[PDB]
Amino acid sequence: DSFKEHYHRVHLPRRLALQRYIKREEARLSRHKGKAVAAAAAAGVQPGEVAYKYNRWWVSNDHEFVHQFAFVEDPDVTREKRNTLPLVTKENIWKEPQQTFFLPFA
Amino acid sequence: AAAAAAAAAAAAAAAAAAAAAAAAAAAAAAAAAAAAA
Amino acid sequence: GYTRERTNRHFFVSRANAFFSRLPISRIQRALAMEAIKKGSMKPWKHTKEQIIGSPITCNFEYNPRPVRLIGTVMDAHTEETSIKGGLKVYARSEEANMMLWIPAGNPKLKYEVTAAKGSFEHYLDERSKWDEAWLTGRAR
Amino acid sequence: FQSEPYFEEEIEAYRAHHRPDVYVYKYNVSPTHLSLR
Amino acid sequence: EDVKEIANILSSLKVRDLCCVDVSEKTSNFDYMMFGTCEGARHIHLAAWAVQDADKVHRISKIKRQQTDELWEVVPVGRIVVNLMVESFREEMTLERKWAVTRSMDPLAAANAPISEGRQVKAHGLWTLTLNLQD
Amino acid sequence: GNPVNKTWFRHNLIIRRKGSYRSRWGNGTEGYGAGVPLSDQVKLHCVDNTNCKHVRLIAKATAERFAHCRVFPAVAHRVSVQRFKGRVKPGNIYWVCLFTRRQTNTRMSGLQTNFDRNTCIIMNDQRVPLGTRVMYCAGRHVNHKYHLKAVVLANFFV
Amino acid sequence: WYRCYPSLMEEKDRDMYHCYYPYLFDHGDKMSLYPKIPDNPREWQVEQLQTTYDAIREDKYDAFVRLRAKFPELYQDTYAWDNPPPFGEFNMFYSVRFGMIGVKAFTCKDYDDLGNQFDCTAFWFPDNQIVKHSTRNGDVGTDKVYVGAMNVPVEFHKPHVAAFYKAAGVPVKHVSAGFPVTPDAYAPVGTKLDVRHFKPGQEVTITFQNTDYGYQGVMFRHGFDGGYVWLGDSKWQRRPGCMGAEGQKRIYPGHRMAGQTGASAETYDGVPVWRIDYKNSLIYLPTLIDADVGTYVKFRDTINTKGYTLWNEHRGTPPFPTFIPSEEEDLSKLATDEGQLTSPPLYMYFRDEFAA
Amino acid sequence: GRPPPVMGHAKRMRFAGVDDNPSVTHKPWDTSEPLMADYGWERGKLPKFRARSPFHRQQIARRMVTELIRKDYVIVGGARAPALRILADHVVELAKAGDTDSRQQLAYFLHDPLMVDKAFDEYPRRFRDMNAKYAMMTRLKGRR
Amino acid sequence: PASHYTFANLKKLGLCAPQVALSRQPRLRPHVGHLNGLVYPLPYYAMWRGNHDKYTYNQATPARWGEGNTNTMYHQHYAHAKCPTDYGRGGREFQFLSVKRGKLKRKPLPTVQYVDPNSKPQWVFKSWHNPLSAPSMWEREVQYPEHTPAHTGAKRPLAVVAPKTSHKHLFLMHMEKVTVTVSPLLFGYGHTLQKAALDFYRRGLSARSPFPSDKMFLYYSIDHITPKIEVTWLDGSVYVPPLIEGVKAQDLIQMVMEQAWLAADRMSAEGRVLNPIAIDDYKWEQLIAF
Amino acid sequence: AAAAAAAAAAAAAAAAAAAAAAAAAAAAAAAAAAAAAAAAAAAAAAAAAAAAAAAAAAA
RNA sequence: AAAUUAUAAC
RNA sequence: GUUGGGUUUUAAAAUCGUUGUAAAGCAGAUUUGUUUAUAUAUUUAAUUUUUGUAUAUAGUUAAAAAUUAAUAUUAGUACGCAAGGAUUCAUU
Repeated sequence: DSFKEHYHRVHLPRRLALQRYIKREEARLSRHKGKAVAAAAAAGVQPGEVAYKYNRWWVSNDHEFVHQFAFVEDPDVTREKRNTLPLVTKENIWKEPQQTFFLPFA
Repeated sequence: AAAAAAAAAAAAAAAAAAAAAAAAAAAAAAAAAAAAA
Repeated sequence: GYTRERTNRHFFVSRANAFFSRLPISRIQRALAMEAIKKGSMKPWKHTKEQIIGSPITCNFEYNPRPVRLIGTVMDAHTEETSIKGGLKVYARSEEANMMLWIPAGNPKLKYEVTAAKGSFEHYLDERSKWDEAWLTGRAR
Repeated sequence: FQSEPYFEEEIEAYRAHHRPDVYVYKYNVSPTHLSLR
Repeated sequence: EDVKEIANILSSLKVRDLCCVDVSEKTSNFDYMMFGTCEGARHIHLAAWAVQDADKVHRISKIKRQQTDELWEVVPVGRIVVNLMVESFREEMTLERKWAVTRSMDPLAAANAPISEGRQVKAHGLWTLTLNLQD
Repeated sequence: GNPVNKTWFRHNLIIRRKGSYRSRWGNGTEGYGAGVPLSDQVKLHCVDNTNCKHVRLIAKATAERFAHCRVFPAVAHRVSVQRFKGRVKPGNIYWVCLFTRRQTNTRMSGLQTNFDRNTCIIMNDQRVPLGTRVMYCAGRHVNHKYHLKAVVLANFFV
Repeated sequence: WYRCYPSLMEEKDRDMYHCYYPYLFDHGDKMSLYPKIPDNPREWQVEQLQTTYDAIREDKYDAFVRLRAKFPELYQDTYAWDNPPPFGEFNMFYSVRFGMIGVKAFTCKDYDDLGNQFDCTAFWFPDNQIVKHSTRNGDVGTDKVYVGAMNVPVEFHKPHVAAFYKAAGVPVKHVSAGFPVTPDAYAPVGTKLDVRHFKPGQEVTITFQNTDYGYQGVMFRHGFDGGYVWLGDSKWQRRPGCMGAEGQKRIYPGHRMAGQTGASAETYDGVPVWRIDYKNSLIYLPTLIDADVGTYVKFRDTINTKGYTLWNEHRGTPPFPTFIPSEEEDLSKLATDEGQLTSPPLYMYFRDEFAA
Repeated sequence: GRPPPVMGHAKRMRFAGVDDNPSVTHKPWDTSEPLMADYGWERGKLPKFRARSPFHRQQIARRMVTELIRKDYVIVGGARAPALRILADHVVELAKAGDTDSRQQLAYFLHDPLMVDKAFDEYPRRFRDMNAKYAMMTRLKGRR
Repeated sequence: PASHYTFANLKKLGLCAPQVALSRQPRLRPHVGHLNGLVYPLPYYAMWRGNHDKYTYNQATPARWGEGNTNTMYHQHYAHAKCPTDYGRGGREFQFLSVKRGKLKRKPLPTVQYVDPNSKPQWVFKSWHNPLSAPSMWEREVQYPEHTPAHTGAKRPLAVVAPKTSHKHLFLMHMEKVTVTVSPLLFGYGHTLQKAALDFYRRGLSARSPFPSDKMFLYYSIDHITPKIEVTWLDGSVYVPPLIEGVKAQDLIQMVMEQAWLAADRMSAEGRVLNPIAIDDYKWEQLIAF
Repeated sequence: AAAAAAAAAAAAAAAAAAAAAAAAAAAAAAAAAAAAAAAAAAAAAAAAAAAAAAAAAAA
């Protein structure tokens, strides 16, 4: 039982019941915000939201562009995905082969 | 041959491996000037 | 051990050889060779081992500097019908150089033609001897 | 750049130099800024 | 048509003894090999570099040129291959009579009367060779 | 201490490929990367008109094939005529522009090929041939700008 | 791996004076350009300008927003700053679709327009279906999608596995493996997957149980001429002098003696698709695999390759969730010689000769 | 790649898969013919029982067959049964042929020129309306 | 280059594209074994952490000034240039890709301050064709009547950005008179205070424009007052530089020449003509000092 | 490998120069050596003081 | 042209 | 001062202790955390801007010279083929 291997046959079940406690400690706080003043600070957007990040286009110390990719997932879309039917594929999307030989910017 | 400069190990990760060979009256009992990882 | 080379997961160790008949394999390779003769790169053939042996070949063979026009005798006919296997193993005796070779018989740029008039089997026997001599007597011995 | 860059804060063209030392109670007030003095 | 344009180019830069041979349909791989007798190594490089440009605007395909080593410099137009040899080095090799003598490379060339005739070969050397058989 | 390696220099000039059921040469006749790049004194035949024996020319380098890229090998070759005329010497080291080989070398179009005898032509330090005329049929792999612009590109290729 | 690093940029250098666009501070109710002014004025530290109104932050920003409302086209590439892309809709840098389970059917040889000769392997994708989705406790990106294959009688599987397919209602499949999808790539359980899911040029990864060889020696497993050092840190003598050195006293882990030789899970991760037969549900790949015929091979996509995403702007973009057919598209109407979708040339030049 | 990931020289396994490929080093005899004589483990072959040599393997197989033509049963052991039920049908695929060569194809195999007649006498009239698998192979609950 | 036709790109121009799929070269593709878990098709989003994705369940990380949990401690720069709710990972775990659950909330963009709506503003089309130092380059890029000081006659809103040029020259870009007052009676008090004023004269007489440099005057006040400088501009306003204890010539020239750029841009806003500085006898005779 | 493990030819920590002779731990596993000042095989590699820099001359 | 090789290849 | 050439370590090993290698025969499902024999980054040829710089000519990038790999939740003492590669091709 390596040290870094006994630290995880112990803490992994704890790290579970920890973060799942925080998520619970959010619904209580978001529901309390719901009964509290609606339009207020209340530590960001209280209703199960992740404040969109505006600052993700940078120009690093070497004077070249650096983008920060950040994606969120609304639990409704990923839940509509898993029960509704996708759309018919456009005849031009499968009849046009994914061309080899990635063209340069020529 | 002539066994010089013994080393008394205390534990590990708390002795720094330069203090093992310390407790010997020498230029040791100082800080290693250029350590290697 | 620390490596576990074999893996016995139900996904891997399974085999789909029981339901293959639900897929018409040989019915496809026809409809896949048929596409090749519908394209330019093949013409239907029904040889019979005795029939092809010794019969002359025209070739052509594209290639960049110029096409290789070479005339030679067929000697194998690996497939005996129009399947994608093809193969000929001609002898082709171009010049002072002898060059036995294989033709996959589906290639666009490796085109040819066989004729069956002088391809009498009793001519194949001689060509077979002509090569052995050129083969055996070129060993730098 | 050359290393970790720290830009000291700046002001408008006109409000930059010789700012008025006009306070409210222990606070430097100005139409643009506020700062405990 | 294109082979004659190369002659209306080289012959301007004072190339001498220029000879074209429609080597097509014969044993070689190119179809029209030409030959030029320029004097200087530089005089071989110009005619090399000069025909390249003509192979840049009309027949735009001018993939490459080489750097140096222009004692006998060769410039192909793909199948109209131009040789540009020094004044010498032609009283050594063909310049003709290997392609002006080579028969029309026809069929039915299956060990004719002993092929050791080589008027293009016996013109330059002897070259013993033994015809074979199943013997 | 730790005799890490002896000769160590064949491994810089040979194409050594382990035999491990995946890395393996094969007889040719399977696909590109045929096999057996002909690595020893192999006594190639000369073909171009000189006093090279045209029947014997002993090999120098430990690699010869196009799936090994004869297109940049600088393959040295020593001349060992059993007789020349009783013009080269029987003791000089010329490069060689390999033409063909009896070993059945499969091409990248399935076109297997093998000739009656493995042959080649002697050439010079500037990659110019030493002969005037060539008496054999060369292989497609002699089309590189490496051995073209001085090679007569003798006659009918394969 | 050199030339595989993205543009380095730390976190201590993503401040106001580096953002490409106006750096936006958060203030609870709404964003703003100025730092939050602490309410308790006793918190305000010395020489800390609680800016109520800065012109430069407000001028440069004012021209910026007006120019985007008035000249959209020129300021197009600055419309993802304030209008972020929605969820789903196949983000190219983020979405990972699922693959499907194929069966090695046979082999053959194909030729492009050029004289090249490929060694094709026909993979049969019989009856794939998304049988269930799963997530590790609803954690992020830990999504999976299991895809069955080859409907089978109930008298085939053991009970404890057939009972699983009798849960999600899907037809009892022969086998089902799982692919880690992004939550935008989901599809309801039971979506009958077509083979056209793949496009005839993409680089597709496969995984299979290669052919069993039994128990082979070293000359066959790792057969070599000589080696076995990895001496590494252990000391040794060069340049004599102060010399006491240590040697091996155990067969260090990872030796190379005899063993099983190949019933493992092989993985080709760059194979480009060649010919999608969407009538017979066949895919041809121009490679020979060292697997027995009849194996199951899980197909994926090479998400990136050589440095460029597979489904990028230039080359095609996939049928993202999956490939859903039409309403009148009855494959049984057309012969197998019509439901074919070949590929572009994989080689730029005839490979018997050299590059022109 | 173009060469198969395994070359010509590699032994697969017993109970392995087919693993089809192009190869040119097979077919020693008139394979698949009523006397193929091939013996191995990969399915297209007969199970090679323990004999002292390939020749001595035939001699076993011959005298195991010409005891199934006198007494139409036999009690064989081990891998002789599968490679006899297979060979028992070959004799009967060879009985219906009846051509002037079959009896000279079967006189070479059996150690007995009498049984060949009994073989060619009964089996046409007896196995006429049976397609294949003419011999039964019952595994006894005993053991030597 | 070309018509983008991938066929007519090779067959015509021979632009050989790098083999993408079937090459024998590396085909740079890390993460094949080192990255366990879902990998997003973003190429190298995990290559600075050591090509792994294992950890990062942890919120805290060793952070230098400005990085992750350094947002509570005070530091002048990042206290005015970083939203505290924005501090991310540490120094090498920089987030090239972050995926979070939960709905997305976009706090609206900040609107503008002290702009009475329904006041159509005129706009300035800035161009690089302009000399980048012309006064039309420092005027606001949107001119609001709410920002035009009318109490003094000004057509456009005053500039808000000033050039960073450390001025070591003087000139009458829009000045009209630069007097100084000193005291010879002053002997001990402010030895350096006088040492600056006189020095600024000797460094003012060497001003930079074709005017006669005798726009500068030097008065001998017997008032025994600390030396004081008075600069008055064309339109008339006077600027009295602050002569504090410990300020030398090189400091004053930066003082006035800054307040002389604002005075110029105030005058250029008041309709006064522009005397544009240009190459005349002083960009020369200072080019020889090279 | 980030965890590291790229140890040198032996030395761990080397102390200050103190003129021509500089110390060094030479941690490896043992020693043997000699010594210009008193030449006796001296197992004690835990500390070897080299001369100007020649690993040939020690303690 | 010979009986040989080595072969640590079916 | 007499004086100096030598430098190196073994010849049938049931492994018989550790070692590592593979393995315990079907798991619907690689991979929250262990552990990395994993191993090269370049000697070449031929191009593309022989143009930059100098009297001769770079420097970058690509094509060509070879095989890719994931551990542990289900009932067991035949052949994992009833074998002659079809999960019974007709019945006996």
